Amino acid sequence: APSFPFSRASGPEPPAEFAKLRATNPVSQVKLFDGSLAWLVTKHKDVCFVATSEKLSKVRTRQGFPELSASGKQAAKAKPTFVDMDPPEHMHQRSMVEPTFTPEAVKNLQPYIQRTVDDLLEQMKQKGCANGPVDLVKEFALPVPSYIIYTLLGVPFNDLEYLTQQNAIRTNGSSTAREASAANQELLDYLAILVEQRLVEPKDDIISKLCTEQVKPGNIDKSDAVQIAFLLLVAGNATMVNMIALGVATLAQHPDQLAQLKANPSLAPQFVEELCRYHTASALAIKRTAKEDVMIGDKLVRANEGIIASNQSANRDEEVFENPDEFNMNRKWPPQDPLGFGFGDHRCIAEHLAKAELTTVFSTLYQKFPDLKVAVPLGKINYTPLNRDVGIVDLPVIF
Ligand code: HEM
Repeated sequence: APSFPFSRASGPEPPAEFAKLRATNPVSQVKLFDGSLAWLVTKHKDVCFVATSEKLSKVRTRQGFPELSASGKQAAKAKPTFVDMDPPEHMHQRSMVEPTFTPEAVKNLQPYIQRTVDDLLEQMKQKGCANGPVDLVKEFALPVPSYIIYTLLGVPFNDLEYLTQQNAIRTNGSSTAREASAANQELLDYLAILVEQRLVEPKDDIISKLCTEQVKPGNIDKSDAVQIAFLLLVAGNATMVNMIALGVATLAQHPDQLAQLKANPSLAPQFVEELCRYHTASALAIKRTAKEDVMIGDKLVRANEGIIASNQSANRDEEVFENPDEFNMNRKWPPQDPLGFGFGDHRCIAEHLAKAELTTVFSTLYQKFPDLKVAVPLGKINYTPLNRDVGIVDLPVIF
């Protein structure tokens, strides 16, 4: 059994194994870092089954849960938030924070999202690139989602830049473990203080809603509110940063489609849909353990065996998406959902917010900067390490 996670085939490409497995052995065994074996599911239909089957569990203290690193094994010891819960606990806690992320709420947020993107683009304009390229990640891709989610949680404007840097340190590939865990403690300590404050004078933010509607009535306590706030911050932020940078790089690689977007900004939604299919930047979140024996394809998965469902592989499934390895914002979409945000009950709570941010970015960026160019040869783009989720570490641009 091959070791898993697989390495990406190159900078922007998925692991090459997935295409072979889809064709010859779609439900197969892989070897995890601790020697244990898990089942790997690669076809769109089977990923959807894994994501919805009531016979499978996300509870991480169940025998066989497929942890992919040693830190995940110890993170499994902590008290769980709703990301690691089964029904009915899952929606009991998820419903406490879902109101901010509904399509209606995200529609109401659109002026603020547009203003945030406009402000940061104008700052980058004023900085200029008269002395060399600027890093689009540091200058724009990182603060756009960070400022938004921090503002939704309740962080005051003056604290945004420091906390944005701390969160980036958490996941930066060149941070030592000491730097990353210090940054992590920094975020937890700040959130605990913000919870104490909003308990005393609530404002109009997510943390205040939790304090008023759940902590004070006693449905959760203040340490749960901290954990839920932290999850909403760290679950999707680095992914958003990567999707923004990957979109710019992808457009630089497909000049004809960038030209269409420049001439019709209203194609931004369709570009975003294809971006989230093609670049599946969170590919290791759909993990389960079997509560009972379960059959998937021609394989029997025994109770207490672990399953990993690759939504990355499913988004390249030739049986669902015609020419899946071509980037084509003008593709015709089949009835089946792309799985960039997962599927079923656990499907990304922030799907609508994430798409609205991405759509705002790509309907605006090239109207503001019509001559935006990646400043290094496209073959020299600094992608994340091949053993990680696809992403871009830095992206020098001129404009
Ligand atoms: C392009 C950006 C993003 C992508 C591609 C993405 C992708 C995903 C995926 C694949 C999952 C697993 C869903 C499943 O188990 O079926 C997920 C879950 C989740 N994501 Fe996102 N995400 C993004 C942005 C965000 C943001 C901005 C936030 C928070 C504000 C967020 C918070 C969460 C949470 C809390 C979950 C757990 C949902 C649950 O188990 O109920 N994500 N996301």
